[PDB]
Amino acid sequence: HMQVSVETTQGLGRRVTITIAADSIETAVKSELVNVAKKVRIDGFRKGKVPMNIVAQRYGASVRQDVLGDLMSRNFIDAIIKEKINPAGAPTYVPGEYKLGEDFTYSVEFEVYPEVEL
Amino acid sequence: MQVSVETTQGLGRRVTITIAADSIETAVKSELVNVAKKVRIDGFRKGKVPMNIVAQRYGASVRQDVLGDLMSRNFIDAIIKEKINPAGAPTYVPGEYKLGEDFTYSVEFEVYPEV
Amino acid sequence: MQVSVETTQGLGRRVTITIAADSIETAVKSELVNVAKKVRIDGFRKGKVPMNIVAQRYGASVRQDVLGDLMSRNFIDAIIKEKINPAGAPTYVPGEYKLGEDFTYSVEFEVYPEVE
Repeated sequence: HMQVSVETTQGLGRRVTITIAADSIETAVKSELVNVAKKVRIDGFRKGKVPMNIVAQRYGASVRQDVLGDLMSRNFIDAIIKEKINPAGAPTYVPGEYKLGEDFTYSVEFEVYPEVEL
Repeated sequence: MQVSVETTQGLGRRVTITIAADSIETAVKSELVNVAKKVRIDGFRKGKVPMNIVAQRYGASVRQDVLGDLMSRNFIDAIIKEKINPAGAPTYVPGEYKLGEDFTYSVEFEVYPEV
Repeated sequence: MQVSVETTQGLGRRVTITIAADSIETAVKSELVNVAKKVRIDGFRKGKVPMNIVAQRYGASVRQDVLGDLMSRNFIDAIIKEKINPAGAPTYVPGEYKLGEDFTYSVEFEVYPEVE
């Protein structure tokens, strides 16, 4: 399951629209934050033992951004493999609005390769 | 409790206090949990809002309120232990706050004359 | 808790909140009861100091403590209900406090700009 929509725009053009579930995002942000916690040190303790509420407060927004970008990319690649879509050149990511704690939808626009003619 | 009491200057007095970082985190966590029970997020109903979300959005605000609450509570706990009390409005002189670190501050005020 | 939210200028916002007089009195009385439990002074065993003495000595400090606490909790409750998110740390602007009366104060801060 993923929630993917394919569209034909014009000519060799296509558009893939994907919605990432809020819980998938939260799970990703969670593990990324624990990895980031391993890198932070604060006088009062030894590196890596910083309280999660502190790491989330300070790095949550940046990490949430990183994760969104990463998930958009990974889900797109999985989508074209499953849908057997062959992009030509570099695709363009068209992100939707992101609402904290909610599902996230975006589109990816690109041209595909025409059938190899010999 | 780590308290320091300077004394005298025409009844004037100064109490410097240092709050444990852990004490700070416990208050913050409790407040954030309260917040997670009140926040409503569209499409989400499975229990309280995740803490990473709450800490990110409400962390700075909740932590500032918790620092003010603790400065006050600890000053009171301090004077109760030092068997003394202010005569006028106390002046809070905060030190630098460093995320996740012990916090130190001072409180200046006067006491009623005795013999 | 009466709440009024308004724009000042640009991303600046002001939330004005009024705290009921008895919400304050109830909180003050409760904290005074807990302070009495901790106090051992003026010849009395711990927790047995007459309330008139506890009030005369720590009433003012308790009042200050409770007001600050109520201002914070009421602000947070307010931004949650109004669904407005401060970009940084909020600035409190208290009104004048009249013992036994309602208390109105304002909180100023900026919101994040629209992503657009």
